[PDB]
Amino acid sequence: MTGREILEKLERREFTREVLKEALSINDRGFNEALFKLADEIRRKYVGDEVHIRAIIEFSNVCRKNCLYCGLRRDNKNLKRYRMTPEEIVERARLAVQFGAKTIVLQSGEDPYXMPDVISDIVKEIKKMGVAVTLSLGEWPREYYEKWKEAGADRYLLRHETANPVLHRKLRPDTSFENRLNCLLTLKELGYETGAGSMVGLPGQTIDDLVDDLLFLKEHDFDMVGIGPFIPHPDTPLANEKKGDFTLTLKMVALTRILLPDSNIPATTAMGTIVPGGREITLRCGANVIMPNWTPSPYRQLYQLYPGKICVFEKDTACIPCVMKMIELLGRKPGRDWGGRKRVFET
Ligand SMILES: Nc1ncnc2c1ncn2[C@@H]1O[C@H](CSCC[C@H](N)C(=O)O)[C@@H](O)[C@H]1O
Ligand code: SF4
Ligand SMILES: [Cl-]
Ligand SMILES: [Cl-]
Ligand SMILES: [Cl-]
Ligand SMILES: [S]
Repeated sequence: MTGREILEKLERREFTREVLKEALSINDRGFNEALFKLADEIRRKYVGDEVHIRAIIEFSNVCRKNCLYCGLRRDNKNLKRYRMTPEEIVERARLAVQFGAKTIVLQSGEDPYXMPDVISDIVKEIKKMGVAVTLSLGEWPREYYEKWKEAGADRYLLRHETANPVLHRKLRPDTSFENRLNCLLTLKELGYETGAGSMVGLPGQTIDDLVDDLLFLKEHDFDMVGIGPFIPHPDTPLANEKKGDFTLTLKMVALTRILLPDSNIPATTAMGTIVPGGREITLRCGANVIMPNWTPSPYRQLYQLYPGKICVFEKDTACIPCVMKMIELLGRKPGRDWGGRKRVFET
């Protein structure tokens, strides 16, 4: 259909595969700008002008898995590995809460050392501070997820990466889409606010695959959706592949907001890495969350999922203040509470 008719169907919520495919395939500037405006307006209406700050501590870059896209993959010998101590992680979290963070995100490689009991201990200590805790630790047994929920964790981020099971298995050779989905379903059953999401522009990924990602997210009605471009890392098998396209990734964020109007959607660091000011653009095209880096030196520079990451040369405490300034210059407001999903039940 024409751009105008696709927009009209999106506005009427005729979210057919055909409508989504055409939205992603049309490259017209006028169409794209209208799509972004629609997503921005839906964001404003459903989740308001508050931008929720989640302070992320990347506490270990040790990983047992070998994902082909990721700089932390176990086969990468050209990376200094680190582990923050439990005391360092708790005190770093406390500093974030002192700086006004209402959610602490603990993220790592799949590092066996902490699992499950050290994480449980850390979660309990951080929960005493009266903030939300979000974990992003990869795939672990149900029993671990259960222990972490009992310890007080509120949310879990586990991007589905790609909903194409063949592509998923090739890129993530230790595991599968079936396992990734079962993990996400387990997290939901246990009562976590659950986050999924995907990379855009993976080698071999098609527009139809992106449509499938959108339909998968809509199907499962995730609380959070993290989306960013694939960024090749020189010490991985995908070193020589093309980076994901910023505008296409932005369209995926916009469509995610249109499909899941009451969800929490970050403006990811990868978006700010491939285009200067990319996070700010993304916050104006459907996103309502930002995750300032709170990993301390000397470790911040060693958590290299992809190269060139912004935030690496700034001081340990710079990023929360940075995003507060950002929020103000965008004409937005910081989140007032923990920024949990506020469902708007509809038809
Ligand atoms: N090269 C790369 N380019 C863009 N994003 C990447 C990337 N490598 C990894 N990521 C993204 O970073 C996210 C965090 S990975 C860290 C958490 C955990 N090990 C897990 O795998 O879930 C991933 O879900 C993935 O989407
Ligand atoms: S994406 Fe997560 S599980 Fe895969 S190699 Fe990177 S850190 Fe390890
Ligand atoms: Cl979160
Ligand atoms: Cl994310
Ligand atoms: Cl990212
Ligand atoms: S930062």
